[PDB]
Parts: sequence; C-alpha cells; structure tokens
Amino acid sequence: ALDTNYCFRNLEENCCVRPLYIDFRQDLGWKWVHEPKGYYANFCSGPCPYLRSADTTHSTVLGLYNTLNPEASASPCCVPQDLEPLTILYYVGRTPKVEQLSNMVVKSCKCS
Amino acid sequence: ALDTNYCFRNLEENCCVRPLYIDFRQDLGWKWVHEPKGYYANFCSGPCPYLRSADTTHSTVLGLYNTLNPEASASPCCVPQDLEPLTILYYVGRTPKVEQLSNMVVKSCKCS
Repeated sequence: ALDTNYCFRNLEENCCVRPLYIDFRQDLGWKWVHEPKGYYANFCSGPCPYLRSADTTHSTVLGLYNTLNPEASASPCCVPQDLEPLTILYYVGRTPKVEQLSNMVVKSCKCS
Repeated sequence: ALDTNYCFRNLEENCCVRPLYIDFRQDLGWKWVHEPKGYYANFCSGPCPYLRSADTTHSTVLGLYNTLNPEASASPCCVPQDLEPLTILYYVGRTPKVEQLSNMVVKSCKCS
C-alpha cells in the first residue's frame, strides 16, 4: 500500500506519503502548545499514473485519460487515505490541557 | 459548496469542479458501449488556499503551511467529494446489457 512503511523504505517517484515535520511555534504560531514541540504531519505528493491506488471508477477512468491526453491536466491527485490523531499538551493561562486532535498525521495516500 | 452549481455559474480560479466530456469509443476505446456515446466525467482542479473546503484538520494545517512555505510544495489538493453513477448500454455479442457504474461523475470537489 502507499503507506509510511512502503513509501519511507523506498525511493518512490509516484504518489506516496512523504515525511514532513511541522514545528508548532515556528511554523504555525501555536505558541501555546507545550508538548510536543513539533510532529510529523507528512503529506502526499507524486504523479498518479494509470491504476496506481485509484480511489474510484472516476479515478480509474481519469488516470487513463490523463495518460493519453496529458495536456488537458485532468489527472487524479495524490491525497491522504489513512490519517491518525495527535495528542498535545497546551496551556490556557497556567492550566494544562491534554487534547487529542483528529486526522493530524498522514499514514497513507491514494490517487483520487 | 464547490459543486457543479456554484462552479459552473462562476469563473472560479481556485479548487472547483470543471466540465470534462469523455467519448467512450474515441477517448477510452470502449467500442462496445452503445449508449450514451459520451458523458461528463468532470474533474477537480485549482489551488487550495487556506480554509477553502478543507477536508480534515491535516488539510487545514497544510493549507496554512503551504501559504507560508510555498516552496515546499506540500499543499492540499483539489479532489472529488460527491460523485454520481452512470448508466450505460453496451452489447456482449448481440445481447444488450444495461448497467449502472458507480462514482463515474464528479459533482463536487474539496481540498484534501
């Protein structure tokens, strides 16, 4: 699958999960977050040739169409499939808050 | 919403549904299909600036990240949201077959 295991162990040119570290304070301005300082949000990037992780029938038809008519720019795109939550600790004044944010980390991609 | 109604009536530069007609025989080689001869598969294309139809939290964080670090190329992508089936009539020999194919037409897009 186009998940972290496969993609991270292989130098894949086509649609795959790519590593991406985001620093809360530096990158987002989320100065209130205390822990962790950053995390691997990851992202999906890469061409979507015919049949590579086609999401739907439309994805399948377009992957073929884009191959024969690459000038139309009507290609399926590499986007997240499986995501995971992230638990963070931030303060509201001097009060600690532990919260789990949903769909923060990309674990796999697909061509849609 | 970034559906056909809004997108087709407005000249939208950012992520939106775009019209795309596909001819079965000419474009796909599906010579067996008798009716319809073609259809509007449509596709999603266009930039995904901060907050435009963000699919998830990750989509939201990345839309902001991409805005400040446009060189990293870690941007959410314009992809289908709502799709619709397509009923076709094709022949197997001299026998007619009426079949409904799922997720053939794009009705709306989102930024994922």
